[PDB]
Amino acid sequence: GLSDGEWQQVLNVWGKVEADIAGHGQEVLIRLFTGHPETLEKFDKFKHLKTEAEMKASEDLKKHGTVVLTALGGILKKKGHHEAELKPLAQSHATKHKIPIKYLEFISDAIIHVLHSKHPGDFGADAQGAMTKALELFRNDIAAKYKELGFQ
Ligand code: HEM
Repeated sequence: GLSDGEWQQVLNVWGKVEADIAGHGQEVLIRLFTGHPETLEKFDKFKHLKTEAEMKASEDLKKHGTVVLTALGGILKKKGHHEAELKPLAQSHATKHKIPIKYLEFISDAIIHVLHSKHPGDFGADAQGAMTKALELFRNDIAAKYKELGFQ
């Protein structure tokens, strides 16, 4: 649960992402894969990437970063009223992709890391607080659907 002022911070931060969605999405995925190599094994279409240079050169990885961040941005713009947008993603990630909730924690922290890396000194303490709370709400509502499905 976020206040109006917190949602305003989230959507202000998101404007930074929307100016270069593919570059942000690329770096989020590279941070996830290099920090947590077990996550790469969930992607049949990326498991061939062995080095970070290959990851950086991959146009399909940048494409997938755009897909991921476009979906997240659509959810965030709902300011918590995201049941319809979140349900299919929870269902596909539990039943088809088999993504443990831990990996959604990993990607949440990776988003925070990338924002500081690309906007150093321009991602203030209030903005980090609000973004973190928004990613926690997203993860928590996915977790409720995972529990319904019995997925661990
Ligand atoms: C911010 C969180 C994330 C968002 C918004 C997101 C969004 C999406 C979207 C929109 C798709 C395509 C449609 C679908 O299959 O439902 C997708 C596919 C996928 N997601 Fe996620 N995702 C997230 C986190 C992750 C994480 C943490 C993992 C794994 C570590 C992951 C693994 C996958 C895989 C395996 C696919 C299928 C890729 C394919 O082969 O083309 N997702 N995701």
